Amino acid sequence: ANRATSAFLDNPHPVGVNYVDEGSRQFVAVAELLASKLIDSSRESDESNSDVPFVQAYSKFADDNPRHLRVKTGGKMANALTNVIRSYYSINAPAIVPQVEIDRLASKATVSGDMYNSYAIFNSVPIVEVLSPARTTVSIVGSDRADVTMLNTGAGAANITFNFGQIAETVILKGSVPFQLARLNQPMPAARFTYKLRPLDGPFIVVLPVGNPLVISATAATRIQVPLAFNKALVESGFQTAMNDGLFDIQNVNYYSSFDEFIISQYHAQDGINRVSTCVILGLALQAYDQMRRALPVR
Amino acid sequence: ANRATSAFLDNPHPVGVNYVDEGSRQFVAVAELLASKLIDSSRESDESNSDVPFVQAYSKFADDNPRHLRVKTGGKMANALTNVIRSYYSINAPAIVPQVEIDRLASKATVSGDMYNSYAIFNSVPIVEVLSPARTTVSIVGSDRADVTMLNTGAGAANITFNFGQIAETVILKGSVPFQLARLNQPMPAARFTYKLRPLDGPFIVVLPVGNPLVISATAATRIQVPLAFNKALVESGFQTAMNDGLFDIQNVNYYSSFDEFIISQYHAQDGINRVSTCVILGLALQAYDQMRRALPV
Amino acid sequence: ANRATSAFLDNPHPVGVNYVDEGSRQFVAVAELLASKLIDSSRESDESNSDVPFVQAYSKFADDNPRHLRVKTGGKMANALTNVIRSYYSINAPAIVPQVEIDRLASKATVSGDMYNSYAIFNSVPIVEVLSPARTTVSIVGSDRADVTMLNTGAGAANITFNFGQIAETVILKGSVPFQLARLNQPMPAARFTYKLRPLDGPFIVVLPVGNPLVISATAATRIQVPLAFNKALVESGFQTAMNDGLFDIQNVNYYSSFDEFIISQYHAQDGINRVSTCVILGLALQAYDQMRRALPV
Amino acid sequence: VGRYYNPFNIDPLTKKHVEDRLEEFINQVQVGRFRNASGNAVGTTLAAFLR
Amino acid sequence: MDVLSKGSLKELLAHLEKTPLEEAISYRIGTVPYQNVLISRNEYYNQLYPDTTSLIDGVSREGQRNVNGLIMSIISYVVSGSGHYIPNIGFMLLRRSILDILTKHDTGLVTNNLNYGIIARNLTVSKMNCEQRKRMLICFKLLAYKDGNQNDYEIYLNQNIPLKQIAPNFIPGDMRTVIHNQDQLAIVGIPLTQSTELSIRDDNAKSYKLGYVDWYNSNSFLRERSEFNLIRLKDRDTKYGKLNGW
Repeated sequence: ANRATSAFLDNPHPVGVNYVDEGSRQFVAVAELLASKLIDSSRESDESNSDVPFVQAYSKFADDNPRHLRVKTGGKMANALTNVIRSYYSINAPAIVPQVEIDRLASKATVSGDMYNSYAIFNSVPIVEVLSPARTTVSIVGSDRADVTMLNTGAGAANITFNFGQIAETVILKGSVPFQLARLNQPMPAARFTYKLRPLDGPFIVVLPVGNPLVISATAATRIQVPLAFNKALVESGFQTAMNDGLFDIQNVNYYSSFDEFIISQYHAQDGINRVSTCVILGLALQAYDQMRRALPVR
Repeated sequence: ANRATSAFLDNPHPVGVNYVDEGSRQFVAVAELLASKLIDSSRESDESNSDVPFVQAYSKFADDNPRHLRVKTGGKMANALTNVIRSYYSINAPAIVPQVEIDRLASKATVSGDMYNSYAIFNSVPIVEVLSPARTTVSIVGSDRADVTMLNTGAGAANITFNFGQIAETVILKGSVPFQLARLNQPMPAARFTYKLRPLDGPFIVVLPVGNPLVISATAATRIQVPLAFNKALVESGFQTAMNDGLFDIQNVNYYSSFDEFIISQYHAQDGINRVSTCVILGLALQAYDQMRRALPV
Repeated sequence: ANRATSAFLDNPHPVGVNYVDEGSRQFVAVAELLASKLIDSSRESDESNSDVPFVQAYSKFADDNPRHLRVKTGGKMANALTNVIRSYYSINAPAIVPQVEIDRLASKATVSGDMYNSYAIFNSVPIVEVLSPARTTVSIVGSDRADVTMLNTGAGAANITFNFGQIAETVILKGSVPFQLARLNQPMPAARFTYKLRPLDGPFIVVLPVGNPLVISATAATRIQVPLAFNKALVESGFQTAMNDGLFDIQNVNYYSSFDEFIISQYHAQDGINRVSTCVILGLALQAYDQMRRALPV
Repeated sequence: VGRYYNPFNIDPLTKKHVEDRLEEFINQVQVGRFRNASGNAVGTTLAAFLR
Repeated sequence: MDVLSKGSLKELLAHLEKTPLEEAISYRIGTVPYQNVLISRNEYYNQLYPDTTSLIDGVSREGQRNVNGLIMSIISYVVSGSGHYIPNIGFMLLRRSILDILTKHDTGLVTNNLNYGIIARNLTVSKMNCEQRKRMLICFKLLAYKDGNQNDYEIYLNQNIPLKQIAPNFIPGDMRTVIHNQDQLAIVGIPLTQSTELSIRDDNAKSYKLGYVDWYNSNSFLRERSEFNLIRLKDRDTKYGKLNGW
């Protein structure tokens, strides 16, 4: 038997275990709120041709007044947020932010630190394993939509089993040509183009007739609890900024093309429940990091 | 001759025929307006450290004062919204919402029921049929970006016919290596990497040489009239939520990975205009469903 | 030796050199601001059961009162915005909007017109060239996520060189099976599923074993300076509308499936910095064109 | 650019006192018993002055 | 700076009648016209900004000694404000006005063999705005009617459809057309922040724009001091020595 699996699900590195208490989550919540006001004030300043709205917003965020010849970098709040983001990503990242700093910045605004008000839908498709007989070839490509190319070289029809884990809520399979798919110890229905499957049903067997290759396009949707201020578009941009800025360069860590793949990969691991809670906080922090950096740019 | 067809264009299922009249369209519009204000009041309450904005918004939506030790489901409007969404998806689904209830909920706000004021661009790539001669292999994979794998094991060059339908407005073809494409009874141009075509121009013939596989990536844009409040990002979120919540489970219905595929497949089937009219109403209802469920999980 | 190149990077056409001064930039920023107000006013008019908010917004935008019998087109500001979009795309566009018209339209609202106070991330992956030896097949498919399919048919393992240009910030490579990649004049590490690279590091060599094909999926991120009002969701939708409306129908021009591919392709041309500034202005213009046309369809 | 505490602990956004239970608290004082075990006007007098 | 502020065909033609050819030409060598160069724009980029030099930039460049060179210098002055370096033009030509060089036969210059398509390519008409193209077509039409090559002007316009749309609607012989013309040919004018533009043409054009407000007030006294007791150069009486090389 030959085995294939999704590339992004391999070896999820551990996440940080620091700044996950009530005070720290409050600080990240405050950072997102003040970063959002920084972006809005910059727009209000530009349509109004006055620097007053931006100066006031920066003063709340950085606890200091902007001065010429000094680069506006966000002050102590930006420094704490950047180092905290590193700590969330990996367990090898240091913890160098004192508690008195977290408490001071958390008090700057009165917002709730609860990170489970709402939910979000994540599109990464988890393919844990695909097992095929000896005379068959299977290739898995993609994370937002997985294309599984299967070729049968032997004389007889082959049976290929699909495992989608137990985390995803729905998986939709579409084939280039109609194909047969059924659960274990179940009769195989007529060949169809699409299937809607619940991954908890069990391994799924697909008959691969000898001849032209069969390609299956997989789409999955999973629901993760997130704070009501969670915006997926901002989080993805913040994830790319952090990767480009070089603050995800830690020893013995994995790298992902999006925050979607990062959160799903951590979910599909041992003690995956606890990792997802830390990753959600990191997502909101990445939202704050994105908005702050766009408001105060560097070349 | 071998025929290749897109997976999501095969056998669309009938859509609902209820909750289409003017009063019903007002209800969907009011639900979208009230649900949006609910999520804004959620943000404002957090910033201002007071629950007054949320209490006012929820009272308007659910016709009930929020109380502790309650699930905060959403009231009659949430139940009406959920049952109406089921009705649109299939003609088999029951219509269990009385008309008097819909009109009463439609009176909570003064908005127009017009659903064709604005437009939206939908990105699904319709490939109705790809016709190839013998000794050649053709495979079609993908919906948002369709990749067509093409191999010629014959002695000479082959002509392969593409048919993108009539609904789509523009189609852009990008090849792995430069290739040759022209309409029927037209001279073949020089090898080029990219082509821009109007699908109404007719079937397109592509010359496949004998050497190495040719892969053609296709992107299409289609315009569908929608209300001005339409938001594609929010509609997609609602579509995945309704599917996960089990609002689309019924006998004899096709299942699609996105609202993009749903509306385009419904367009290409017989009696296309009326189906898209109902699908657009489902989009606004799905948009309202996403915001109300994200504000009030249950 | 064979060469493989991404389709969307081939032969970028020269962009327009007009309407890129401070006065013209202010006009584009003014158009975006007033187009946004036009959309919000339509929503307010529907909610308030009145036409006063929309009449004020349309009058400011078009310098004329709305009329029931006449069609709502946007007036001279719509025509100027349409024409500058054509001029931005190609150097062969007429560029027939007078300077006096632009100055009078930029005086309606107060904006800085600065297109360098923020940034945005563009996800197109540039693969300038892939060098492969004999008895090897390489195919590249995709622009937002590039899949490189490699087949080895020779006696031994082959060395395949990847060149990702010198502009993209980071590149992440994920293979179907673990594989080996290293920079020039460097030892090869153990087989791994993922690789994070800087294109400035240099050409990368990938060892391809004899046997099953190896597929490498590529994802890249690039940072480009954009105005603070830049919205990628609106820019991409406006790009599709302009293509459907025929604003880019000019002789001797290339075509792209998205605005992301357009800007990255122009970045990678000879002296691509010359074109990025003009491409960003076109994006902001396409943002205003989207919001205006959705409010006032034609 | 400066900052100053709003007089009398009133939030301009809410247009009321910072404490959201002031009406309930005043009524609690009115129906309370203070300084004596028997009835007195301490609760009622303080409620009138507070209002 | 004065030639760029003229916003009517009447004012532009009046200026050319008053201005001698000396201010159309320049006495500075400059550099080669067409060349790929890297320029420093530190307001935006740390790296050097690529650009191509041309004859439309308000900077002097080397020009050959022929009628084509003289015509190119005149048009560049009209559409950009600065001319070119043509060595040793001669007193007789420098004392004549720009309009007489374009529209009169007594200057001693032959212009019957001018090719309009080549001049537009050499002047880089592609990188011109609407106002500059109109001014170039005014100079072309004046030369066309002077030598009788009115047909060639129409052939050139037919080959370039975008230029045909914005072509001037005046006949050089007639005066009713000039009086009733409604074109807007102003390039510089009183309104812009003291900032730097990326392109050479855009930066130089903005320099003229920012300096026009100051030039509006300071030129009056400084000019009058220069020619307080000076004989006008335009059409200066002389012994009519010779015209060499033409």
